[PDB]
Amino acid sequence: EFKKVAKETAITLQSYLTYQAVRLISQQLSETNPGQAIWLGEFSKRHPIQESDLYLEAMMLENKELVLRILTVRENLAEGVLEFLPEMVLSQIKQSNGNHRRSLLERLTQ
Amino acid sequence: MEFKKVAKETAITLQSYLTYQAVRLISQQLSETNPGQAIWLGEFSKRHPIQESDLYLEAMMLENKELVLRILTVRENLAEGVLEFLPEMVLSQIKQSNGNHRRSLLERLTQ
Amino acid sequence: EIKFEFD
Repeated sequence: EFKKVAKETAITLQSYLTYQAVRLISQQLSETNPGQAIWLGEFSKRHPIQESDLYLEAMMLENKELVLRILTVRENLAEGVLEFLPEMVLSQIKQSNGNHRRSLLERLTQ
Repeated sequence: MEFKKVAKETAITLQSYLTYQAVRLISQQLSETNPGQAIWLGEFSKRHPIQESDLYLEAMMLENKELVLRILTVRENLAEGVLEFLPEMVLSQIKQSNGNHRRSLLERLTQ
Repeated sequence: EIKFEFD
């Protein structure tokens, strides 16, 4: 029914998980080797994580070991998290919708 | 482990994303139904970071309440039409992207 | 285009 919106959302979710992976790894590094954490910091300024394949490719020219670590962590994160989201986001949207509705209608009064 | 924090952050981002995705579909219609409304929406979207779902909507309230209500409905329709298909599609896509990336780099080492 | 970005 909304296949083109599913496509775009999954693509985002992919990159978002890649992002979240870079974020765990960035925390480990900041402890383990400061040097690389700084590097990874500014790498992320020069390459937008939101276009993740382009990001990983650009990283290959610089730190192939990490590119590989990212791929593993992102898939793990995917496993732990994906199946939970459709109960979560739905019930969240519903809640949110409720609160916005109440709040809007109460402004019409007050 | 404890993938729970990451899940909370992901679900939030998704909520905001689907909101964005609704605002998108609505703006598509307005551009064809009420072009001024459409452009208003764009100019609003520039003043407000849409990825702050709630801030975005609370701000919208104060300016165009009919539209806010419409988004809340359109987003939730999208939410239902899309959510179940997501874990398959992403995990499958990740595996594939993972594949190509590994091959690409593991072969790049021989170059 | 309205853009979505993750902070």
